[PDB]
Amino acid sequence: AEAGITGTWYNQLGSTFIVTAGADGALTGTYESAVGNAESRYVLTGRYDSAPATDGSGTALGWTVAWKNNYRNAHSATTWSGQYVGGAEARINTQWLLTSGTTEANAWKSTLVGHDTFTKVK
Amino acid sequence: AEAGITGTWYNQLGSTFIVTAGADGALTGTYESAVGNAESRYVLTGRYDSAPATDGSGTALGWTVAWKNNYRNAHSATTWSGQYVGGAEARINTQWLLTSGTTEANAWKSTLVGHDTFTKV
Amino acid sequence: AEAGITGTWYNQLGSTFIVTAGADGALTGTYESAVGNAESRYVLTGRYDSAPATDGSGTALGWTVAWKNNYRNAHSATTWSGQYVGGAEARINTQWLLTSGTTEANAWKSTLVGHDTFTKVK
Amino acid sequence: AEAGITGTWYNQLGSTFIVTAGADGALTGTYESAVGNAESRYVLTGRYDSAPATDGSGTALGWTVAWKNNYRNAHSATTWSGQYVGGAEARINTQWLLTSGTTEANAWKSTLVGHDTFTKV
Ligand SMILES: N=C1N[C@H]2[C@H](CS[C@H]2CCCCC(=O)O)N1
Ligand SMILES: N=C1N[C@H]2[C@H](CS[C@H]2CCCCC(=O)O)N1
Ligand SMILES: N=C1N[C@H]2[C@H](CS[C@H]2CCCCC(=O)O)N1
Ligand SMILES: N=C1N[C@H]2[C@H](CS[C@H]2CCCCC(=O)O)N1
Repeated sequence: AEAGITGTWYNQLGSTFIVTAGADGALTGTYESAVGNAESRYVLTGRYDSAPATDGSGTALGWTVAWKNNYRNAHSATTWSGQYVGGAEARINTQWLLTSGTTEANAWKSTLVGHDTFTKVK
Repeated sequence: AEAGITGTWYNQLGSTFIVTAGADGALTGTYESAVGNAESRYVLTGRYDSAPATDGSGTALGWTVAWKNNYRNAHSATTWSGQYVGGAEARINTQWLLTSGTTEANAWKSTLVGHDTFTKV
Repeated sequence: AEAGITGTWYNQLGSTFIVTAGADGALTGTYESAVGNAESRYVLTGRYDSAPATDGSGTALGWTVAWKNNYRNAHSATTWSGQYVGGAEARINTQWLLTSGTTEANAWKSTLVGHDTFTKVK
Repeated sequence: AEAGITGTWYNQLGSTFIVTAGADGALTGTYESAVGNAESRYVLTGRYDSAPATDGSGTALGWTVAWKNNYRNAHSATTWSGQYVGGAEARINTQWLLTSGTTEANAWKSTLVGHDTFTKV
C-alpha cells in the first residue's frame, strides 16, 4: 500500500529512513545513519510490490544507499531486502549487505551482513 | 572507474542487466531473469559511488528489482550489493538477498542468499 | 568461558539447544527445532574461542546441524555463526545459513539466511 | 555421493582443507588459511547428510573453525554451509559467515559474508 509504506521510520540503532511509495512500484527518499563513516543525509532509491497478495502476507521491497553525499564519502554501499507488514504496529523487517570498495587482494573481506527492524512514526 | 558501468551485462545464469549510470550516483535500467517465477523485463533502480578512491580499489554499488510487470507478479524482490572493477575485462561481483512476501509463521524462511558475477560477454 | 556457554538455551521460535563447551575449544550437544521438516533431536558439533579477550568483547563461536536423525531426513544442513555475551542476561546472537541438497539447475535457490538469538535457562 | 568428501581440498584463495567424513555424518580435520590473521593449522569439526536423495541432488554439509591455535588467537570463528557434488570433477560450493568478538557498540559490524568453492586441485 503506498500509503502504508510512505512515512518516517527508525531502526534499533537510532537511524532515520524517510520514504515515499509511488503508484508505479518506486521508492525514493533519504537515510541518516547513527553509526559508521557517515554524516548528514544520503539519497536512497528502491522498488516494492504494488499489487501484493490479499491475505496476511507481507509486501516485498528493497532499497539502496551509496554512502557519498556533499560532506563525506565512505566508498561503500548498503542494500536492504525485506517485507512490510502493516496494521496497528507496522514494521519493515530486513536483512542487509554492506560492501566497501577494496583492492582485489582484500575483496574476500569486503562485505558485512546484518539485520535491521524499522518502526513507523506517526 | 566511472562510465564503464553503463552497458549491457550478463551473469552466469544467462540473465540480462541493462543499466545507465548517472554522473551523480544513480543507476537505472531493466532486468530479465533466466530462472524463477519471472517472464520478460522488469524495472531496476540503484546507487553507486561516483567519486571512488584513487588507489586500486573497486567501485561500490547496489540495486533492487521488485518482480512484478505486466505479465506476472511473483510477490518478491531481490537486492544485489557489490563492486565494479574495470580494466580489460570488467566485472561486477555481487552477493544478493531475495525476499518473498510470507505470513508471519513463515517469515523465518523468507530470504534466500546467493552471489552473481556479471561480465559484458 | 566453558561454564558460561555450557547449558540449555532456547531461541525465539521455541527451539532447544543443549551444549557442553570443552577445554580444548570444542562444542558438542543436541538441537531440537520447532519449525521445518524436522522431528526429535539432532546431533550438533562446533568450536569456540577458549582464550577470549579480557575486555567487554564477546566470545566468537559457531556450530553445525545436518537434519538427519533415525526418524527423518530433510537433506539439508544449517550453520550458526555468532558470539556469546555473558553476565546476568547472557545471550548468544547469531546469523545462520541453511543449505538444501538440490539438482545443479536449482542450486541458485539452495540457501536461506536468517538470524536467531538464544537465551540461557537456569 | 558419500566417501568422496574425505580428502584434501583447496579453495580459490589457496587455503587447504583436510577432512575425514565418518559413516554416520561427522566431519573432522584441519584448515590452513592463506589470508587473514592466521598462521599454521587450525582444528575443524562439522556434519553432512550421510543418506542423500537418489535423484541428481547434491549432499548438504557444514563446518566451523575457531581461529585460535598455539601460535595466534584472532578472536573470531567462521562457519561454511553448502553442498558436495561428486563426479569427474567434484566440488564443494559454499557460502560462509565470519564473526569476530566485539563490544556491543560494534556488534552491527561483527559479521562478514562470502562464498568459497573447493576442488581437489
Ligand atoms: N542504520 C544502519 N547503519 C549501519 C547498518 C547498515 S548500513 C550501516 C551504516 C554504514 C555507514 C557507511 C560505512 O561505514 O561504510 N544500519
Ligand atoms: N539472475 C538471477 N536470477 C535469480 C538470482 C537472484 S534474483 C533470481 C530470479 C528470481 C525471480 C522471481 C522469483 O522467482 O521469485 N539471479
Ligand atoms: N531453530 C531454527 N529452526 C530453523 C532456523 C534455522 S535451522 C531451521 C530448521 C530447519 C529444519 C530442516 C529443514 O526444514 O530443512 N532456526
Ligand atoms: N579460506 C578462507 N579464508 C578467509 C575466508 C573465510 S575464513 C577467512 C580467514 C580468516 C582468518 C582469521 C581472521 O582474519 O579473523 N576463506
